[PDB]
Amino acid sequence: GKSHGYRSRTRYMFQRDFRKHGAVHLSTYLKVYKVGDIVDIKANGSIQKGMPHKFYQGKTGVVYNVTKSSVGVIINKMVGNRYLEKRLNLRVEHIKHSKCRQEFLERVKANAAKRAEAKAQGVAVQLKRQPAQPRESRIVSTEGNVPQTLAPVPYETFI
Amino acid sequence: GIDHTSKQHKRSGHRTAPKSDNVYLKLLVKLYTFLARRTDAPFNKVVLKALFLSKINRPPVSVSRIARALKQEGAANKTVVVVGTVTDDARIFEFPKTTVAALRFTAGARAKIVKAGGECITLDQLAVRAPKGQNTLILRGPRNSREAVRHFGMGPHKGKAPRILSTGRKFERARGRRRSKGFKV
Amino acid sequence: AKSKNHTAHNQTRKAHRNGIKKPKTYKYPSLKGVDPKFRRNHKHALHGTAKALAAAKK
Amino acid sequence: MAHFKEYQVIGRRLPTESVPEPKLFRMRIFASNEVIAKSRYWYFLQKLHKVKKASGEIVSINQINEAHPTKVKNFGVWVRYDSRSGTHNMYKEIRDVSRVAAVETLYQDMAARHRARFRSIHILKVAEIEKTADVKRQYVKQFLTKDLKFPLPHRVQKSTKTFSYKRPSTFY
Amino acid sequence: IHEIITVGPHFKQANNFLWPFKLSNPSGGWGVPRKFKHFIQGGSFGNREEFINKLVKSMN
Amino acid sequence: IQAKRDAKAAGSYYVEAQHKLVFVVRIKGINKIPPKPRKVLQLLRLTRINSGTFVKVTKAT
RNA sequence: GAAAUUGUUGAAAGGGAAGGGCAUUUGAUCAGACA
RNA sequence: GGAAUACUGCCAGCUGGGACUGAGGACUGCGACGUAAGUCAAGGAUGCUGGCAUAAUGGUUAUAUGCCGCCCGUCUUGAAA
RNA sequence: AAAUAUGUAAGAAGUCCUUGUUACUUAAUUGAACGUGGACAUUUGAAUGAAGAGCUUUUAGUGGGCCAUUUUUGGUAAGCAGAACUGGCGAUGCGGGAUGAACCGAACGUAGAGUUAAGGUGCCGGAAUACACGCUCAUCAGACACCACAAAAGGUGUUAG
RNA sequence: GCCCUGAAAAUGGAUGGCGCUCAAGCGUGUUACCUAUACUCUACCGUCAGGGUUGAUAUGAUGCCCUGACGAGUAGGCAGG
RNA sequence: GGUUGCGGCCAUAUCUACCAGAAAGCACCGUUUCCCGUCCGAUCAACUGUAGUUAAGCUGGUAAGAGCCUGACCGAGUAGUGUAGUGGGUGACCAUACGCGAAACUCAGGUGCUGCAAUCU
Ligand SMILES: [Mg+2]
Ligand SMILES: [Mg+2]
Ligand SMILES: [Mg+2]
Ligand SMILES: [Mg+2]
Ligand SMILES: [Mg+2]
Ligand SMILES: [Mg+2]
Ligand SMILES: [Mg+2]
Ligand SMILES: [Mg+2]
Ligand SMILES: [Mg+2]
Ligand SMILES: [Mg+2]
Ligand SMILES: [Mg+2]
Ligand SMILES: [Mg+2]
Ligand SMILES: [Mg+2]
Ligand SMILES: [Mg+2]
Ligand SMILES: [Mg+2]
Ligand SMILES: [Mg+2]
Ligand SMILES: [Mg+2]
Ligand SMILES: [Mg+2]
Ligand SMILES: [Mg+2]
Ligand SMILES: [Mg+2]
Ligand SMILES: [Mg+2]
Ligand SMILES: [Mg+2]
Ligand SMILES: [Mg+2]
Ligand SMILES: [Mg+2]
Ligand SMILES: [Mg+2]
Ligand SMILES: [Mg+2]
Ligand SMILES: [Mg+2]
Ligand SMILES: [Mg+2]
Ligand SMILES: [Mg+2]
Ligand SMILES: [Mg+2]
Ligand SMILES: [Mg+2]
Ligand SMILES: [Mg+2]
Ligand SMILES: [Mg+2]
Ligand SMILES: [Mg+2]
Ligand SMILES: [Mg+2]
Ligand SMILES: [Mg+2]
Ligand SMILES: [Mg+2]
Ligand SMILES: [Mg+2]
Ligand SMILES: [Mg+2]
Ligand SMILES: [Mg+2]
Ligand SMILES: [Mg+2]
Ligand SMILES: [Mg+2]
Ligand SMILES: [Mg+2]
Ligand SMILES: [Mg+2]
Ligand SMILES: [Mg+2]
Ligand SMILES: [Mg+2]
Ligand SMILES: [Mg+2]
Ligand SMILES: [Mg+2]
Ligand SMILES: [Mg+2]
Ligand SMILES: [Mg+2]
Ligand SMILES: [Mg+2]
Ligand SMILES: [Mg+2]
Ligand SMILES: [Mg+2]
Ligand SMILES: [Mg+2]
Ligand SMILES: [Mg+2]
Ligand SMILES: [Mg+2]
Ligand SMILES: [Mg+2]
Ligand SMILES: [Mg+2]
Ligand SMILES: [Mg+2]
Ligand SMILES: [Mg+2]
Ligand SMILES: [Mg+2]
Ligand SMILES: [Mg+2]
Repeated sequence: GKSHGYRSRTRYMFQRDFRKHGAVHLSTYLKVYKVGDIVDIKANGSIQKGMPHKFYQGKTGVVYNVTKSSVGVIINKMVGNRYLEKRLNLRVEHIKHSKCRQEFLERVKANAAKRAEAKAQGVAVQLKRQPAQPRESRIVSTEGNVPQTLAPVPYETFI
Repeated sequence: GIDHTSKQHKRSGHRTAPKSDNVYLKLLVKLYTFLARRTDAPFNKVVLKALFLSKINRPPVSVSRIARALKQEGAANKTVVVVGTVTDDARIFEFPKTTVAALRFTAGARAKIVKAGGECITLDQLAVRAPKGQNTLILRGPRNSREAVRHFGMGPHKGKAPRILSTGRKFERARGRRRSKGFKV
Repeated sequence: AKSKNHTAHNQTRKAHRNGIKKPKTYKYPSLKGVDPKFRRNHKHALHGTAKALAAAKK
Repeated sequence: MAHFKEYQVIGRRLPTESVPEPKLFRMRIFASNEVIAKSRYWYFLQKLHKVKKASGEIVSINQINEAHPTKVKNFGVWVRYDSRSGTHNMYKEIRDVSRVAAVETLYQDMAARHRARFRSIHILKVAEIEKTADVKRQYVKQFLTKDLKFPLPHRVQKSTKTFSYKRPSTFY
Repeated sequence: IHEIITVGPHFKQANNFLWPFKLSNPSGGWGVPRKFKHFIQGGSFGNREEFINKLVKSMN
Repeated sequence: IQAKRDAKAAGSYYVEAQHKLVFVVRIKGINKIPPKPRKVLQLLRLTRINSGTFVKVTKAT
């Protein structure tokens, strides 16, 4: 009959990475989390306590609690036509901060500068990002670069 | 044909008249449809809808809920509008003066109100005394204090009061309500 | 008589009829499942900043 | 694919920071409109270098007109093509008055004799057989004999009324 | 029109302001035996570059 | 026009800028369409056949 | 004193069923409107 | 050397034949032409002429003709079965 | 180690400054959390769209399903049995595939003009017995997807290589 | 490549039928042409929606007027009759 | 720069073989009364820093070395794949259209970086 336990189907998911087994490097424990940090979730197969169920593997969420050896993460999991709120208790080995926001933060303080830098200058800002624009006209020179004519090849084999 | 992005022929789902059939209501509404078309004042638009409201959505405002709203900082001379009925509240002793403008004043209410030198005002009187609704305070009854809502939302771990007649122990208080009878909600 | 066993055919049509409603979000979430030592202190903490923010309109 | 045109098409890989001004390659594409011709161009470059449209740019696109459009010519044609059971290299000779006329009838031949649709054919080279007796194919050679003449026997005047009152005649 | 064709700074507002045009079918026809192949394959769909003007005009 | 000639004069090739504006026509009926294109045909306001709208060109369109 | 169903009389159509839809010829029949 | 033409495209260039439609019902708007008074093809047909004033046009009906049309109800994945 | 598919982010619930509260926490007015006061508006922080968004209560029918392309399990197979995504039939007529639940085209208020789709234009039957270049002659020729089947193997018939 | 052999079933019979052989057959190209309940323009019905209008001294305020979009349907809901 | 004590990243740090290392540090090394541990003062514990040495640990350098790391229009726009068609084919399968795009291969270049504290010709 079918089988459906808590780690079923997690063969490679909780595997270790090639030549990467053993002790977990100590930096994993000197990281510090506060509430409100966004973290990404990757189970560490060695550390069996405080493990995320396979579903939250690859998922990302907000820290909502901080305790001795773990953090509480909330994840919106969609079930049926709708999300519910699942909160996870995860040990600090199955969690890493998320760079998903770094660009944003980077961009803000980036923005806030040219914002002032050009205010104290002479207005004229423009600081929304814009999608890639189709490129402009341009002239290509032939000097040192006459076009090398090519043609399709015939059929061969070599075997 | 058209990839319809949205359901076709939807009604707005907001009332348009009172579902009432009382002339006098019908008349008041005549007033304020006029008043709300031709006077760019928000208060009239608000009042007009409130007349279409049905009994449930018109929960009673009490005279004691009124006195509190005048205890509002800087709001002691404004005139309370209530698009519903006003009821008496024996629990307050020193009810103030002012002017209440409502659909209906229960006997005790209007009594208490005038007993302190107040004034009770049909909304059409309120209309003429203050077209643009100048200096009004609209109060609203507690919609969700109806007994019926106690039972809305029922399900496990929801804390919500069974639809149940005869109550006491022996009435849904065993298995599924306590860790020592199967389980708890 | 056997009969079909299981399918999810048509199931997402249905889920989409009336949404997949985005999670909905609030400023001030619950403290549900937050450490008790924290909540306990935090309480008395707030009580204070309350009390002394009353002495501001004295 | 239609009535054909010829096209100098010239593209290059997109300029980069370490490689501004890349190498520039030409093909002479035989197609019906420019749009198809650029498409074919990319088709063959991706089958020769490491570019694709996304990573490259078209630099120019110019139709080449016949040199002497009113002179009969003997063409040698070279073609890679796909049959049902494997692919094949080929040489035919077409005798017409332009490269465009020729390439037209080529494709019509491939269609007819080897059931080869336009997708299934690469023109390899098309060029003008200059000195005769470099003409290698009977069905063309035949037309080079001197003081050539022939009848057009059993002729058929196409009628224009449904009935006729004579009884026709194929003299010519 | 100037705002459209030159893709102006206010092109979002400009463009959206126009209700999606409603053309008839082309007056010649599609010029193809079968519409739902790519242009390049002798069908009608995909980018056909400047050749869109001949069509839209037939349908206008 | 004179750019194109002036570069031809120099032996150089003149490549004009990528087009920035396109005009789209829904050329297909309403039914048997897969979901993701179906949405995009909406978001581009082409929700019925032979109707056309203008599209500003960037990657994200 | 309805219907099914039947006799008569009148009209009509009918090359292995009948009945139906759009349309008009033909026949029969009828309104309204002119002023 | 200097032309022409094809081809593709543009014109707020001119112009002919034909078909369907004529909603609206004082005025009001945007314009156009006029030096002007005016005028207009500019927020939906008017002018002129003739025919019957009737079964002419029209309804209804029967039949003929062209094309089309399987028995309804039901249960069912599926019924003319 | 892909392609497709899939979690999060793209601001006012934002970013900084000053320095209160506590019983938690620190060697520590250390920190954690929650605040008070202040500084910066819509190029306020990508695109496209939006006949608006949000929320509540109650109740029907249903809970035998089947088909298609693609992914796919069992089986020699099946118009067989069983899954995955989407589109459909069921519940739906209309044009095409003569015919036909499921293919193609296209989804229906009553109508005039126009244009088309898919599919066609010898005659049945509206529409070129059109143009063009080759191929094919069958004493069981062949003739349009789904589709109403044919294979190995052969031919000094003929065509081009 | 086309063609021919390989190629055997039971009522008489099917490229849909007649018939077609420089095709009315196969492969391919170019035009034109035919016609869906679809598309475009218009009238009319209805549904939803957004405006306007209680001013008497005439006739519906659930009304009157302007405007825009939309219209498939079993089981099933509701509504107006 | 060296070295030590504590480290971060965890082979560009490993592996094999040779050679070289001033000074300081580490090291090996002396001892068995004492705390301590063993079948064995080898390991472990204690004592000296005294009697000895760079032999080894350690550090560096060499090698058409093994491994490992980086790169490239090397292979390869290949394999695979998302979309399309009343495309081809008896089928198996296959081309084409708009996109996305590997792994092996081959060639070249490298062979620890660095944080806190003390020390040292
Ligand atoms: Mg199992
Ligand atoms: Mg290990
Ligand atoms: Mg355990
Ligand atoms: Mg009670
Ligand atoms: Mg109570
Ligand atoms: Mg079964
Ligand atoms: Mg079942
Ligand atoms: Mg030439
Ligand atoms: Mg025309
Ligand atoms: Mg025509
Ligand atoms: Mg014409
Ligand atoms: Mg066709
Ligand atoms: Mg037109
Ligand atoms: Mg748009
Ligand atoms: Mg009697
Ligand atoms: Mg009739
Ligand atoms: Mg009129
Ligand atoms: Mg009229
Ligand atoms: Mg009469
Ligand atoms: Mg008469
Ligand atoms: Mg009769
Ligand atoms: Mg009859
Ligand atoms: Mg019939
Ligand atoms: Mg039954
Ligand atoms: Mg059955
Ligand atoms: Mg039946
Ligand atoms: Mg996504
Ligand atoms: Mg998503
Ligand atoms: Mg946005
Ligand atoms: Mg918009
Ligand atoms: Mg809106
Ligand atoms: Mg329900
Ligand atoms: Mg139910
Ligand atoms: Mg049920
Ligand atoms: Mg399908
Ligand atoms: Mg059923
Ligand atoms: Mg259908
Ligand atoms: Mg039919
Ligand atoms: Mg058939
Ligand atoms: Mg299709
Ligand atoms: Mg016939
Ligand atoms: Mg005909
Ligand atoms: Mg086929
Ligand atoms: Mg054979
Ligand atoms: Mg042969
Ligand atoms: Mg046959
Ligand atoms: Mg035929
Ligand atoms: Mg043919
Ligand atoms: Mg013709
Ligand atoms: Mg119609
Ligand atoms: Mg309906
Ligand atoms: Mg509907
Ligand atoms: Mg020394
Ligand atoms: Mg001892
Ligand atoms: Mg010793
Ligand atoms: Mg020791
Ligand atoms: Mg040594
Ligand atoms: Mg050491
Ligand atoms: Mg090596
Ligand atoms: Mg693919
Ligand atoms: Mg196929
Ligand atoms: Mg292949």
